[PDB]
Amino acid sequence: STMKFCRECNNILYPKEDKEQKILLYACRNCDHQEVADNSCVYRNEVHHSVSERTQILTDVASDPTLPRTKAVRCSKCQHREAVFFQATARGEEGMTLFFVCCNPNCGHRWRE
Amino acid sequence: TNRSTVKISNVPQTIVADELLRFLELHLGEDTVFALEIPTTRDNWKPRDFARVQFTTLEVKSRAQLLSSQSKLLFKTHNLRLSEAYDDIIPRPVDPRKRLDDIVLTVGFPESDEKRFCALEKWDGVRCWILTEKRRVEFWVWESGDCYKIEVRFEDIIETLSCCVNGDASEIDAFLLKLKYGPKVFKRVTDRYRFCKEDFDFMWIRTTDFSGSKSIGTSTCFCLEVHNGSTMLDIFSGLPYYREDTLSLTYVDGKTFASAAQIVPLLNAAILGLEFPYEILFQLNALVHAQKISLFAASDMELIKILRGMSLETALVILKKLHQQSSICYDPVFFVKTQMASAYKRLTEQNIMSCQRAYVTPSKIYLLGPELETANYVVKNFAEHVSDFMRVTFVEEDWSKLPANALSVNSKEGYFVKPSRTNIYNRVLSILGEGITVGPKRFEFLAFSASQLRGNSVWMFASNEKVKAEDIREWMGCFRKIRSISKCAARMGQLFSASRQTLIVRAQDVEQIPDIEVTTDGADYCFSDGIGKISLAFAKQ
Amino acid sequence: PPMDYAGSRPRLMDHDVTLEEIHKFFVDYMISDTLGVISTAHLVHADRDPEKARSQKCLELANLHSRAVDFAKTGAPAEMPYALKPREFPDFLERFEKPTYISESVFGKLYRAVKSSLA
Amino acid sequence: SSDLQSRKNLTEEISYGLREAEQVCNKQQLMVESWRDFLAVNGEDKEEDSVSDLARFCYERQKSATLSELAVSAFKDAYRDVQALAYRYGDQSNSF
Ligand SMILES: [Zn+2]
Ligand SMILES: [Zn+2]
Repeated sequence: STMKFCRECNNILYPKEDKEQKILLYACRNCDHQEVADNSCVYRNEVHHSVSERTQILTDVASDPTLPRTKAVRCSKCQHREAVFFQATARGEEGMTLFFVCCNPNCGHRWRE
Repeated sequence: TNRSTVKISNVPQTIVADELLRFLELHLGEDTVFALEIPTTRDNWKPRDFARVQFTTLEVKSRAQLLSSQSKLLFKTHNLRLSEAYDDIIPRPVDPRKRLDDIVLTVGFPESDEKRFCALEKWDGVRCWILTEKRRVEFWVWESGDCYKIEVRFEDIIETLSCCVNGDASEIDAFLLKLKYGPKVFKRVTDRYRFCKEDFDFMWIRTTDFSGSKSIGTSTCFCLEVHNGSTMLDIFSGLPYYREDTLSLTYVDGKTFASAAQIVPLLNAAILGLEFPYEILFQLNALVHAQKISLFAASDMELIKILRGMSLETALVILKKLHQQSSICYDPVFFVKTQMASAYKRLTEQNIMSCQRAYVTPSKIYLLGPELETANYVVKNFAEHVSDFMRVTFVEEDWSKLPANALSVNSKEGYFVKPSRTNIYNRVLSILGEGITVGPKRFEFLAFSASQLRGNSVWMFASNEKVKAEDIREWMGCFRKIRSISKCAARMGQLFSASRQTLIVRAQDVEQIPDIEVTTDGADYCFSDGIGKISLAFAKQ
Repeated sequence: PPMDYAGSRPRLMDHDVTLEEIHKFFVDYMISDTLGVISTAHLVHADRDPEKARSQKCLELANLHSRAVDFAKTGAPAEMPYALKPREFPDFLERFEKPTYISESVFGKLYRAVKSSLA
Repeated sequence: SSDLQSRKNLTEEISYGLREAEQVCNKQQLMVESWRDFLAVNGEDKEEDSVSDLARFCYERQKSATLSELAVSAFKDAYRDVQALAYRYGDQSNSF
């Protein structure tokens, strides 16, 4: 996806490989001009998943899933059974630890497993 | 009749604090209401069905109660019912005489044997409230904008004395407050249903000393500069153990005794500049910490010159004799003028060791001294540096357990509640990190036992050229294998229980035998947790 | 049947101890330390309601007590709820400042008997 | 309302209730997998950035359907209390 124009006729260069040369070269089909390639990179693309242009708003693609909610646990500060549970790592601990977030709009309490 | 705060039973939900305040001031006297607060279930828009009102004077409260009993209070077709409240909105004394404004506050200690008082730091325009019901006295000090609250309980003050500053024996312009324990220190931090009549919309969090020179930490007495106050004697007569005698003091220039270090009440080492022994210096410092001999009375050149050249045993005997008396000694030099191997065998026979015990408080530090107690396993192989071991515990000013509110007070910031560490938390961390420097020694953290964790106590060992704290720590074992903070500390402090010595067992007489484990219903149940086997010959040995 | 003895998941760090996290753990043990109040609350609640040690409140108190007694080994706070505090004390307590209520359980009978014997 | 003062109090109360409901909806919108690092009990320095962007929450809610449904549910739950104020500020003789 790297396009460059040769200095002679200002036309697009096509990458090619020569077994004898054992080096990357660029030569356009308009003039018999060959230049030494740089950085040895013929394709560089940042991976993106935005293949559905102008369609992700009307149709719910669910790119960011909602966290699950459970009613078995009971909050400490308030007697509310609804909470949000998820797995995340601690500041320096190793592994995944279950976390809880209270769903009461007036409580705002979070605790670990 | 104890307090002036009254709880109103039923009020209309549509009203605001201003309307109720206007109604009360119309029915009662003008501006006779101090604090009016209506609790809200929500943040600022859902008030409750009741309210609490604090009156300025008890007579207004009695009149309001009489009006309520006669059903003469009708505010928006609602009959207000008045009842007693559990607590006051603002801890403010009812008596206007107790409230003292714009008075000079100074701290110090009885530096000289005679009636001489040394002033460390003087604060002007402080506020003093005497709360008889709460059995405490509040001092509000404004320093660099933010104000601080100093609370002195009745138990803290051991005796009350009255003095004069103008120089007239008949006049009484000062009051000495001999404090045994340190005072609590607070700090101020930064409306539709709260009138409050003033700017009391803040909170108090416990903090360390705010003085630059740490005058409060090194001062065991408080002096209240006041006017003639002929009628003030009756108010000051309520303080416990009041002396009905007239005494005069003399101000002494004692601004030299100012330490910027965290550990305030310790003596300066550069003043000595000699080869003074560590044990005698520690005993003298512990005596100074106790309410026996003042700092300036023990910092004189004559006393240290006398104590420098003398037999060690007689010096220790006279020091413990001076410490044993309950009465305060003003001139220890006159007292000491008028007055005039085994550790290893004790360890082997009953494990008797003299362990130094230290108490760390937010205001100051208390040294108990070489108290005899039982011995652990570490001192068995480290019986040379007995004085290097020091037991350090963290308590409050009254030597009680630190409350949870004094460390990491909760606060709601943002969406969730995030705790905010107090200055006492940082002070404890700094003490654990830097360590305690007593005389020609510096104590570092070794470990804490399982029992000491509950008691908020820890062991500290002074590093020496032959052996350091890290040397002992690595001699005990390698704890890097443990990846759990609690588990590693528990294992490191596990080998500190008292035990009796016996013969040494080599590493070649060992064996590995399989254990038993059964898993039923998806539960791991192990029978062999700490069981073992022993022979009869080994048991006899 | 007895309660389950399954403890909390251990917390393993990705690096060695730098001698500061142990200090942080020691200082943080002073806060969120409800070992002594859980037993008193459980005793008061058992004294108050009938069929003691059978309701879910007593089971929750026992679970909290187990989690608090496991705090010394595993760094898991007990998280004592505010609504579970007793707020009332029987006659056989030294908290004279706190409100004292008359107890009619076996402990109250023992206290009445010992008071009558000493008087 | 009985008088003008009651009407003013009701208006202020409604405004504060609507503000509280909006804040509740903003808090509820965070219950997604993208904020699991912020919702955990740790040390995050981006606490102020979550509350500084007030106008971005509306744009995010309008673009996402799941976020819109969550915000609607939270708004109804918070607005039940606001609707409850009519009984406090309403007379018994009111025809409605
Ligand atoms: Zn070309
Ligand atoms: Zn909750």
